[PDB]
Amino acid sequence: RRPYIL
Amino acid sequence: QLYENPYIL
Amino acid sequence: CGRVRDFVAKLANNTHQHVFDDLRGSVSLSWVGDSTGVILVLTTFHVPLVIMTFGQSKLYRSEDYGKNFKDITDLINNTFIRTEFGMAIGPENSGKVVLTAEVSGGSRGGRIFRSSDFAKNFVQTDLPFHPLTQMMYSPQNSDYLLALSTENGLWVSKNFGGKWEEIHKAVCLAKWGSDNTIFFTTYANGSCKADLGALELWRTSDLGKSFKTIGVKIYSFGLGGRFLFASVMADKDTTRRIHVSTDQGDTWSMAQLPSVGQEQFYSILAANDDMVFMHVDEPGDTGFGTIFTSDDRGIVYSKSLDRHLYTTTGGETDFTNVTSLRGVYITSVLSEDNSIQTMITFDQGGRWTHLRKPENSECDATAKNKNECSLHIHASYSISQKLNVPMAPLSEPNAVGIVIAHGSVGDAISVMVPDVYISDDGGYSWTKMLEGPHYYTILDSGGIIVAIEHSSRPINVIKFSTDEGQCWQTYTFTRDPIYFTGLASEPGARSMNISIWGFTESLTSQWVSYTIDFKDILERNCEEKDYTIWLAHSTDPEDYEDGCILGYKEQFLRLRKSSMCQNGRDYVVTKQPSICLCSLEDFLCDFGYYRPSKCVEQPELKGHDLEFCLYGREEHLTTNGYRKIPGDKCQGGVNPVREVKDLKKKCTSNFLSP
Ligand SMILES: *[C@@H]1O[C@H](CO)[C@@H](O[C@@H]2O[C@H](CO)[C@@H](O[C@@H]3O[C@H](CO)[C@@H](O)[C@H](O)[C@@H]3O)[C@H](O)[C@H]2NC(C)=O)[C@H](O)[C@H]1NC(C)=O
Ligand SMILES: *[C@@H]1O[C@H](CO)[C@@H](O[C@@H]2O[C@H](CO)[C@@H](O[C@@H]3O[C@H](CO)[C@@H](O)[C@H](O)[C@@H]3O)[C@H](O)[C@H]2NC(C)=O)[C@H](O)[C@H]1NC(C)=O
Ligand SMILES: *[C@@H]1O[C@H](CO)[C@@H](O)[C@H](O)[C@H]1NC(C)=O
Repeated sequence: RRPYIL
Repeated sequence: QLYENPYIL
Repeated sequence: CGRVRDFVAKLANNTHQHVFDDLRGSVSLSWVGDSTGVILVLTTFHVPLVIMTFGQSKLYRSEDYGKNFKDITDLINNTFIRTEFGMAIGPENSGKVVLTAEVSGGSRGGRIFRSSDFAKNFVQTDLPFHPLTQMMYSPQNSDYLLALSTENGLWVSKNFGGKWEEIHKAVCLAKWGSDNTIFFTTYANGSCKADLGALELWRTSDLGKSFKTIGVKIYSFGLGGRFLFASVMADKDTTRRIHVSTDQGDTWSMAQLPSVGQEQFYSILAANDDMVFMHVDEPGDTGFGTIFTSDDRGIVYSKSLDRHLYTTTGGETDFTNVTSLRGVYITSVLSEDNSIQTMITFDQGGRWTHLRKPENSECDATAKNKNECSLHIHASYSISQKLNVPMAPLSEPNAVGIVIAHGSVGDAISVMVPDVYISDDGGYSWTKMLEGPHYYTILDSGGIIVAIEHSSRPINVIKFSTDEGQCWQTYTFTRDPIYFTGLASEPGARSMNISIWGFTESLTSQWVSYTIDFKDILERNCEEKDYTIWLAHSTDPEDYEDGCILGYKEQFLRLRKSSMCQNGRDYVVTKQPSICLCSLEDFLCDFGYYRPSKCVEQPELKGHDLEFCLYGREEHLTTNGYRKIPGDKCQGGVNPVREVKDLKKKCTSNFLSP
């Protein structure tokens, strides 16, 4: 749920 | 409440 | 009046309930493909963090037309899904499904879950951007997608969302055309807001490799049939006007339509391969306008209907294509006394009139004569005004002649609680189908009509009709009544399954659907004898030209009312055209011509007629006087067209020329 990518 | 799925110029 | 023996037993064992445990939020349904029976149900629920209850994003799948569902949320790794982007379903039976995820604040880009196999398997993909729009499939290639970023960049994927390339950095609007052609507008300074009417319309054919400017000083653009419309702004002025292209922007032409101001709008009401219905907003806060019909070039327009209801800034309009009969459209007009009347055209807007009232119906208090009046139809406008209207009019092209709508019988649209009316001949004659507001669905190309009573209290009964609305039988589909929300059924009106959605009476409510398979109600397949010959548009049976609409007749093979059988999924509407000989009434007046029955040359070119004459292509200025109605297929008879004139010198003869 609501991932973070960079 | 459910959601089963003219151009202005 | 109801010849279905023992229908209860034929339905009881075909009623399939599915309670949706752990559902508390909004619901979206999407059908994935034809003849697949695949339905996706999406929910998204946001909860304050100071509430012990957590959020929720569930995803259910069916493959039996909604009879049973499976919680496949595990396939999207239980991720929050953006409600606004919903479910992006691929074209036709590509089985393409794309869901957009909510990503945490600060991410490099967004991410999507893609499926190319009817939502059996999903894959993650981190995007190089954050989506602003729902991803759009190319009609010619479901593997081709485009989207706008939150930075107003245009991104294109050739591999179904796998890899993305940005092909323009300042885009306002982008659309797919034929053969994977992308049309998009762009801005130079500031934003789409600031460059209102100062946009540039671009086109790419090779998916971003190359471009071509095909219009400047652009307000907006649209696609309809073979027509590409763009509204262009004037110079040292804030008016704009329609220009149109049929070669994808390579060559343009100013339409013979009036220009409009800032607070005015154009609306492409409907467009096919032959022509377009164009609505022009009236100057002022009137809430009405004028309908124009175009020739097959989208260039010459004839006035079709005055005071057409269409609210400010292009809000609600009642304009309805009656899709179950060629040439029929209904809409609302605004009278002088600010009442609303419904009008119907049977010949693609060539002539409008009032709808004939049912033989047995008495007239409203809106009717000044108690014995004489007409039928008026509730549609998008009535619904917006919070009238008790649960559904707009319904018609399906495979159910020939059938039209269903909430209406009222009098001199104007009534605010009273509306009954439901049906026509079987495409709008010529009507009958009260059911008393009181209902939801309705057509199954099996007219073989069955289903109806649910609109109530403020829970219902547990469905109504069906195997004779196109004349006779009805009620079936109790559940022991415990539900608060009805909607009817779902496979697009195309060919299935024999219908789903009744709603929530239980409550201790919190739970979503529930009851799907009914009418396969044992229509236990017999239809045979040749079950069909009759029916001439469409018949008004005068003995007349040699009876049923001639836009040059020709069509005789159908319709299912008999009495014949209780299934048309089948593969059912083909059988019809035979008879080509009528041309009369003058198959021809519209060309530019610079009018008829006070023959088209005669205009003495006064004024208004936008004069504007066209002074700024148009000489090609359109050289008229025959007559031009054949678009879609008209009459052969032989009369032929009043040639090349006689060149109207350029006519209008310029008044001006002094350098
Ligand atoms: C009002 O609704 C009617 C019915 O939906 C529209 O007529 C339909 O128009 C479509 C597109 O032109 C026709 O489909 C076409 O069929 C040919 C095969 O003949 C196919 O090659 C094309 O690719 C396309 O799929 C459809 O047959 C036709 N229905 C009829 C004639 O009963 C009509 O266009 C709508 N009005 C406006 C102004 O759009
Ligand atoms: C109403 O819903 C039911 C599902 O509950 C639909 O049943 C489906 O019917 C199709 C058509 O017969 C079946 O497809 C067929 O599968 C066989 C393989 O055994 C194949 O050889 C055929 O060519 C055809 O593709 C499908 O399996 C079946 N699904 C289920 C779950 O039974 C029914 O079609 C719906 N009614 C209407 C009128 O659409
Ligand atoms: C879900 O998470 C697993 C493990 O982190 C990962 O392998 C998979 O690609 C993710 N997406 C899907 C659709 O399973």
